[PDB]
Amino acid sequence: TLGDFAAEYAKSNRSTCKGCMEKIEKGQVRLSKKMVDPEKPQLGMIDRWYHPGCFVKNREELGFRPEYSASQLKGFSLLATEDKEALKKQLPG
DNA sequence: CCCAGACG
DNA sequence: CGTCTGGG
Ligand SMILES: [Zn+2]
Repeated sequence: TLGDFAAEYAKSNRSTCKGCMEKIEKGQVRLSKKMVDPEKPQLGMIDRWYHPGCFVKNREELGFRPEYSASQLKGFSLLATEDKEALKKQLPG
Protein backbone atom coordinates (compact mmCIF):
# COMPACT_ATOMS: atom_id res chain seq x y z
CA THR A 1 0.00 0.00 0.00
CA LEU A 2 2.02 2.96 -1.34
CA GLY A 3 1.30 6.59 -0.49
CA ASP A 4 0.38 8.64 -3.54
CA PHE A 5 2.53 11.72 -3.72
CA ALA A 6 2.83 14.63 -6.16
CA ALA A 7 5.14 17.57 -6.97
CA GLU A 8 4.35 20.87 -8.68
CA TYR A 9 4.76 24.64 -8.71
CA ALA A 10 2.10 25.94 -6.35
CA LYS A 11 -0.93 27.09 -8.33
CA SER A 12 -1.67 30.03 -6.04
CA ASN A 13 -0.87 31.66 -2.71
CA ARG A 14 -3.83 30.20 -0.83
CA SER A 15 -2.60 26.78 0.34
CA THR A 16 -0.77 26.14 3.60
CA CYS A 17 2.13 23.81 4.37
CA LYS A 18 0.96 21.05 6.70
CA GLY A 19 4.41 20.77 8.31
CA CYS A 20 4.88 24.38 9.46
CA MET A 21 1.36 25.67 8.84
CA GLU A 22 2.74 28.63 6.91
CA LYS A 23 1.29 29.88 3.60
CA ILE A 24 2.97 28.59 0.44
CA GLU A 25 3.58 31.30 -2.17
CA LYS A 26 2.27 31.02 -5.75
CA GLY A 27 4.97 29.45 -7.86
CA GLN A 28 6.95 27.65 -5.16
CA VAL A 29 7.80 23.97 -5.51
CA ARG A 30 5.46 21.98 -3.20
CA LEU A 31 4.92 18.29 -2.33
CA SER A 32 1.65 16.60 -1.45
CA LYS A 33 0.42 13.38 0.06
CA LYS A 34 -3.19 12.76 -0.94
CA MET A 35 -4.98 11.55 2.18
CA VAL A 36 -7.87 12.20 4.56
CA ASP A 37 -7.94 15.40 6.58
CA PRO A 38 -8.50 14.44 10.23
CA GLU A 39 -10.72 17.47 10.89
CA LYS A 40 -12.63 16.99 7.63
CA PRO A 41 -12.98 13.30 6.75
CA GLN A 42 -16.22 14.32 5.03
CA LEU A 43 -14.04 15.51 2.18
CA GLY A 44 -12.38 12.14 1.99
CA MET A 45 -9.14 11.95 0.05
CA ILE A 46 -7.59 15.38 -0.58
CA ASP A 47 -4.26 16.95 -1.40
CA ARG A 48 -2.28 18.00 1.65
CA TRP A 49 0.71 20.16 0.70
CA TYR A 50 4.24 20.63 2.06
CA HIS A 51 7.29 22.79 1.60
CA PRO A 52 9.77 20.27 0.26
CA GLY A 53 11.92 20.67 3.39
CA CYS A 54 8.92 20.23 5.69
CA PHE A 55 7.87 17.22 3.64
CA VAL A 56 11.26 15.68 4.42
CA LYS A 57 11.09 16.20 8.18
CA ASN A 58 8.08 13.90 7.99
CA ARG A 59 9.31 11.54 5.26
CA GLU A 60 8.50 8.55 7.45
CA GLU A 61 5.13 9.46 8.99
CA LEU A 62 4.11 10.25 5.40
CA GLY A 63 5.14 6.92 3.93
CA PHE A 64 7.97 7.97 1.66
CA ARG A 65 10.11 5.13 0.32
CA PRO A 66 13.66 6.54 -0.07
CA GLU A 67 14.32 3.40 -2.12
CA TYR A 68 12.26 4.81 -5.03
CA SER A 69 13.60 8.36 -4.64
CA ALA A 70 11.81 10.99 -6.72
CA SER A 71 9.95 8.73 -9.15
CA GLN A 72 7.16 8.46 -6.58
CA LEU A 73 6.49 12.19 -6.64
CA LYS A 74 4.09 12.21 -9.54
CA GLY A 75 4.88 15.22 -11.73
CA PHE A 76 8.57 15.51 -10.92
CA SER A 77 9.56 15.10 -14.57
CA LEU A 78 7.53 18.21 -15.45
CA LEU A 79 9.78 20.39 -13.29
CA ALA A 80 12.66 22.53 -14.51
CA THR A 81 15.98 20.68 -14.35
CA GLU A 82 17.29 23.14 -11.79
CA ASP A 83 14.36 22.25 -9.52
CA LYS A 84 14.53 18.53 -10.32
CA GLU A 85 18.12 18.52 -9.01
CA ALA A 86 17.62 20.54 -5.83
CA LEU A 87 14.75 18.23 -4.94
CA LYS A 88 16.66 15.02 -5.57
CA LYS A 89 19.40 16.12 -3.16
CA GLN A 90 17.09 16.51 -0.14
CA LEU A 91 15.34 13.19 -0.61
CA PRO A 92 16.84 10.54 1.78
CA GLY A 93 18.88 7.66 0.29
C1' DC B 1 -19.76 43.31 -8.34
C1' DC B 2 -18.51 38.51 -10.45
C1' DC B 3 -17.28 33.58 -10.62
C1' DA B 4 -13.74 29.86 -12.11
C1' DG B 5 -11.03 27.24 -9.91
C1' DA B 6 -8.13 26.55 -5.92
C1' DC B 7 -8.35 24.80 -1.35
C1' DG B 8 -9.55 22.23 2.61
C1' DC C 1 -19.28 19.76 -1.12
C1' DG C 2 -18.94 25.28 0.68
C1' DT C 3 -15.93 28.97 0.87
C1' DC C 4 -12.86 32.44 -0.70
C1' DT C 5 -10.63 35.63 -3.71
C1' DG C 6 -7.35 36.77 -7.82
C1' DG C 7 -8.05 38.84 -11.70
C1' DG C 8 -10.96 40.53 -14.00
ZN1 LIG D 1 6.41 24.12 5.70
